Amino acid sequence: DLDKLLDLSQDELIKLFKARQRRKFQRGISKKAKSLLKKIRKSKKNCEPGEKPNPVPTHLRNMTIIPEMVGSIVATNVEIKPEMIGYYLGEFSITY
Amino acid sequence: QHILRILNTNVDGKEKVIIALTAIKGIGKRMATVICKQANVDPTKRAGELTTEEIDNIVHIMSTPTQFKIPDWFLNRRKDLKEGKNIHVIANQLDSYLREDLERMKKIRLHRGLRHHWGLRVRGQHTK
Amino acid sequence: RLLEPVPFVKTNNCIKDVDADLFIRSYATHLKLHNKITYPKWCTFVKTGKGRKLAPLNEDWYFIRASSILRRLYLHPDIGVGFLRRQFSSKQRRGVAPNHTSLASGKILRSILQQLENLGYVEQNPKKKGRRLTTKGENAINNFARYINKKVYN
Amino acid sequence: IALTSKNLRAIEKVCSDIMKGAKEKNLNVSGPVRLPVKTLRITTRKSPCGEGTNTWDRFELRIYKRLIDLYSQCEVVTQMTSINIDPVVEVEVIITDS
Amino acid sequence: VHPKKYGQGSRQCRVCSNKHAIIRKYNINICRQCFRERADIIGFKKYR
Amino acid sequence: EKSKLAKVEKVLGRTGSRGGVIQVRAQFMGRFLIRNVKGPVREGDILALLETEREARRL
Amino acid sequence: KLNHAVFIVITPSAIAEKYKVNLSVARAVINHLADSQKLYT
Amino acid sequence: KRVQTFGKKKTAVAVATVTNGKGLIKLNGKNLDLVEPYILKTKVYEPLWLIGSGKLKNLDIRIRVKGGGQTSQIYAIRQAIGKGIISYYQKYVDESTKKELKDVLLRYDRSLLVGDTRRCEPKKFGGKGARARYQKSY
Amino acid sequence: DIKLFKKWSYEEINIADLSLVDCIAVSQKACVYTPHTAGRYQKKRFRKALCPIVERLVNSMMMHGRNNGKKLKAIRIVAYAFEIIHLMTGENPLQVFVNAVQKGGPREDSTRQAVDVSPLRRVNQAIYLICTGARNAAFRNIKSISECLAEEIINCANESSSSYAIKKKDEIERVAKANR
RNA sequence: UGCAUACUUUUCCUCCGCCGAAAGGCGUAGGUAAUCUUUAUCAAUAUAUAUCGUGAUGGGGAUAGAUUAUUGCAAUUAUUAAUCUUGAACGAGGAAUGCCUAGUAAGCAUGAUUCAUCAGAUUGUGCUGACUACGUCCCUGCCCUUUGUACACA
RNA sequence: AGCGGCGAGUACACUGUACUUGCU
Repeated sequence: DLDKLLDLSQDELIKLFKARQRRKFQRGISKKAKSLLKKIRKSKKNCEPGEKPNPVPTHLRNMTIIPEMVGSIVATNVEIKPEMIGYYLGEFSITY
Repeated sequence: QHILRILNTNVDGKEKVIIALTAIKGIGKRMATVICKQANVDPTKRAGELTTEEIDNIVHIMSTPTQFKIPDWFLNRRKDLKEGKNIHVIANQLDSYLREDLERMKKIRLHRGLRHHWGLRVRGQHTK
Repeated sequence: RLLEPVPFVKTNNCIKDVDADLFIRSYATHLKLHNKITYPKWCTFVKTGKGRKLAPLNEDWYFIRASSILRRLYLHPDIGVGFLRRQFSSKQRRGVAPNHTSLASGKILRSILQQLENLGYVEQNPKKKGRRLTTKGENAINNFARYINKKVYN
Repeated sequence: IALTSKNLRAIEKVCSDIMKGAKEKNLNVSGPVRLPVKTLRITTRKSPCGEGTNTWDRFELRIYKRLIDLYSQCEVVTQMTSINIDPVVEVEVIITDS
Repeated sequence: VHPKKYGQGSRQCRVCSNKHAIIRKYNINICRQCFRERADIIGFKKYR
Repeated sequence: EKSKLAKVEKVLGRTGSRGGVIQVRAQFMGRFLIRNVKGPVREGDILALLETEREARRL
Repeated sequence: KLNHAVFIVITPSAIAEKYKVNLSVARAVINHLADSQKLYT
Repeated sequence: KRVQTFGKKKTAVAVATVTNGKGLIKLNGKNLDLVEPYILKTKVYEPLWLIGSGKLKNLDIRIRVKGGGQTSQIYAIRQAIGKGIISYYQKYVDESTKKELKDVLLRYDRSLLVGDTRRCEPKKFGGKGARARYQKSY
Repeated sequence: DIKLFKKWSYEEINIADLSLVDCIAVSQKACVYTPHTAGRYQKKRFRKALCPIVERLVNSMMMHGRNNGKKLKAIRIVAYAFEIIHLMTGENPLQVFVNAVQKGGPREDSTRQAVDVSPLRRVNQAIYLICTGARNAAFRNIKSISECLAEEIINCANESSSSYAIKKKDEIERVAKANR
């Protein structure tokens, strides 16, 4: 199911994705998102699989999500799922 | 002759055949237009002499037109990202897939999800 | 009804002395009879232009357009695709937004131009970059126009 | 030899100079080319604050350009033009042969 | 800093040094506020 | 019903609540007749009369 | 609410009023009899 | 031999030239019948019946049109051909018939020889309309 | 010599009301092959009447909501209506229109007290009732506009009760007679 | 791929020939400009002929879903956008209220402004050229004279 | 930018025309 998405490369990833994320990924990912990626990978590899990993500090609203980014939440508690991937996050002050 | 009742209302006898198969569904006049083209019905005729053979031809056409030249872009609901592919899905049952798409976006419960849930438009009616 | 008393001497030496409206339909009928060009199959599933938002609803629109582009080719001998798109451009209703003019789809015109080049009625050259008619096609259309003129004359 | 300016009297006196000089030097010269005037405009709003009736004004700069051609020495022509020219006018040069 | 070669951040009014109401007609690149009074000496003479 | 001829020998004045009436002397045969007319009337116009000895009011 | 059909001066309006038909079917009947608007024959 | 006249009615502009020939009157590359509006074909025919097809049988009048709306170029060509026939009568064919020709032209209409000065005025301030400004609410 | 649409030089014209003929001013000066005479029309007061009655008619069927400016379609619609009037009634439709204008316009109105109606104003106001009647007849009633004007023109020429112009003229004259 | 270093100009409109329905993309003509876009012509109202033939209809497009591409490092509060599906009110509008006298009303478009991208905004331009006065003070708003004031921040 | 004139025509008229090339 999601194992294929986990193993496939960036070309098949963008092909499965819509044109918006294709354009975004082709234009670039930026060192901020790269550092966030490596930090979240370290946090997930260090965290116990039996508990949900913590959110990310220095919050920002403009990175996409990858099924390899799973387990992430936002410091707004919707756990990321494969059917939420092509949206970014948002989740800011919209309080009623 | 006139007044033919099928899965959807087709009381269209005197009105044209093309407008009849647009009114049954595909009211955007393109699914119905291409279905008429594939089934080879002359628009010059009316809907009062539609035959059951042509109706069966119409159902043969709309049953997965993917094998037909109807392209993926012209196919309604092109991707609907998942493990598979979908198609234009006619009328009453067609409503079921937008129902379950609404369910998927509800369980997604993102900003646009709650905007649709609480009773707001996607872009905002702007009551400012 | 379509004929009127003309108080001046005509010329009838080419297509420019005959009406377009009947020329397009007559030469589309001639094209259908002679099977000079294909339909083709691929073009009949798409609207002519973005602003049209509906099918041509005539089934002979390709042939009706081909003769019109031939007429335009003679009217001024430099034809590109931008000029054809602008000429066959149409108004577009953007829903709640005001009506705005938009061009027609250029792929059908590109295909028509390629088919006309295959037929050899039109040729491409660096000088006079726009499409222009060959001498053979010019004299053939002259004789055809005179035939149509005489047919509608007597 | 073409000229460009913003004030028409300047180009008028400059042209009046070159025809008389050409007739003095008895050399073949084209007639005075009276180019269409090209006008530059912009519209802005008065009332720097946002209060009051909205009032706008337009501006207009028509630029005078004229052409001429002469068969004469590039040095004598530039010397005479520099003698009888003003900094407001800007002049370029091109020669003919027949 | 994070400078960009586009938008209001790329360039500003030369005399008033503000980011608001800057015209780009004919590369005037000046704000209308001071352009109103500098128009006459620039040459922008009003006729209508 | 019926209408009768009338010779506009001269114009008199533009009166009325909104200045929408014109005093004009008419003529069928009673030579001297006073009428009120709506609409543009020039010198030498023929008008239609409904009553014989019904006179207007001169201001 | 239209009620006319095709089952049973040549101007389309007059024919439509005479035979209680729509303008399209009236024009079709006009073609059938003879064999948008134009000058009368 | 060759006479040339001009035409300006409304925004459109036209050029006429009357030369000896056999009655070849051509508008650009087309004929006057191919304009499409028979309503304006009547307008171009109006001068012709006022002069004479027999007298036109030996004159060729070329016409060019560049710009303006349909009514503009029909009126422009009407007045241009009027001026062309008047001038070419004054020059070449005869002068005795020219006085009667111009008398007929003026006693029929003055718009044939000279057009109107009416043209679009500059759009004013205030609102979308030229002589009207935006709706205001108290 | 000069014929309307190459057909009618109208060599015969009724005496009418001895004033509306001069008001309409149909003559060799006003003779025209086709409608849409774009001459000056707001120069003087008598200039309004100097316009041909046919041009007055073709210049006023245009107004109904969204169809402003559309004048050539009005010309074609009145041409088709004129042909329809000829085919339905053998007499000359130009004389039909002349009878319509001479027996359609109200003659005495009331403002404050009743007043007369000028010959010129009577002609334009008659045209105006023809306009409103035709607009109502075309206002979502199946039948085409040319047939609408044909019916209304023939009705007001024959003073028929099916003529909105005649009905409103009668209403206005009744009010005027009641007032004065 | 990233940093440093040298080479032309890529940094505007674009014509064209091609890929893609299109959006959009590739490589080049031309132009610092009456010279190339484009101007012997860039829009629309029309126009001539077909279908519909006044039935909330096929009118009408509020509404949401699926996407392909560009703009922008970044579009999620789906900028913009081609396509498909979706199908609200609306039978011409109470009391009131705005605008207007000839190329003007009105309709139809379209140029430019800010603009990396986004006009439903504003400011020019043109086409289609109208019905009606050619005056009046009835309202309203001003102006003048006389008049009465115990008002003068009137 | 235009009016032309002629240098060669593409098809028809007949005892120039629509479209192409260059100069004055």
